[PDB]
Amino acid sequence: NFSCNHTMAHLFSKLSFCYLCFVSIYGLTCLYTLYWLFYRSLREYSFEYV
Amino acid sequence: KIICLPKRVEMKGLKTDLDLQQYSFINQMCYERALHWYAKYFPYLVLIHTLVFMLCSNFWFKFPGSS
Amino acid sequence: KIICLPKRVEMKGLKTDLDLQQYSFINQMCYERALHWYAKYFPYLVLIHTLVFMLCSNFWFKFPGSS
Repeated sequence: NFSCNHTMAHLFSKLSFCYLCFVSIYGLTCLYTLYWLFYRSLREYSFEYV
Repeated sequence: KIICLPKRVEMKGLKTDLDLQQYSFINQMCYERALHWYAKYFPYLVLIHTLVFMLCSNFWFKFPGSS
Repeated sequence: KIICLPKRVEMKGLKTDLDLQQYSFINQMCYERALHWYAKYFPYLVLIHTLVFMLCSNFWFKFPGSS
């Protein structure tokens, strides 16, 4: 039986938490683009202003 | 680095009468055994995911046919 | 680096009959436990705050729409 510990763990955990946040924002970004990809039907564009 | 000690045993000293070589052996053994695989691979895991994201972002222009 | 010793005990030497491995283990343990989290994160804390200040200063010109 052995009790052991490695140094980075707590720090890593904290780091990992923050890292997850970044990924979350990343995903949110894609969603908006995806909605912008799937709400405007960018296949046909009419100027109607020029 | 993993530091390991035996678990089960006025408070005096608690020498384990074990040499440095045994300590290093135990550190390696328990590091391979007890430590979680993801806990050890997290840096490489994140690096690989970021590299794949960068590659799939840049392949839009790196593909000559549409480039 | 944290140096740790047991607290409670002609003055002679006070050998603790503990090996180097135990000393390193105790240093790691008390460093994780006793040392204040902000005391340890202060360099990264200052780095992050300065980076955020720089980013919010530079985004004025880094946003192409107004750039």
